[PDB]
Amino acid sequence: AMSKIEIKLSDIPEGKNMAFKWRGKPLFVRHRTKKEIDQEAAVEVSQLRDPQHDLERVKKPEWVILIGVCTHLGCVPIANAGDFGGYYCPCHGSHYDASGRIRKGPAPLNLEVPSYEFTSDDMVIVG
Ligand code: FES
Repeated sequence: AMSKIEIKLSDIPEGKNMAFKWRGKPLFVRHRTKKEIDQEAAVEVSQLRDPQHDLERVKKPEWVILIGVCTHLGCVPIANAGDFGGYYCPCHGSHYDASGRIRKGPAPLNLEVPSYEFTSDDMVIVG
């Protein structure tokens, strides 16, 4: 079983972005704090290059799950870097927020949100 990955949530503490390998690429499972959740909720969406509310990019507010591949040219976004406390792609300087939305730099789109579901309070199944 490699098409779907099952991740134990209790292993990822608040504030941590945990990376896994899925379908040959990085997969990020990040436990967000109340502060991060509220900050993403405060974003004025009409000004975004790729407009989406934070709540249509996550199922549970305290968890953001993203494909760790920069939408510009494919490099790997670095967690807790950049001007928006989200991610930073060093290849050409794209800055993403904690929702994975593109906020500064050349990338054209928000980081991809894969298909996933929570099977219980402790597990999330991606794919
Ligand atoms: S590949 Fe990420 S900014 Fe260019």
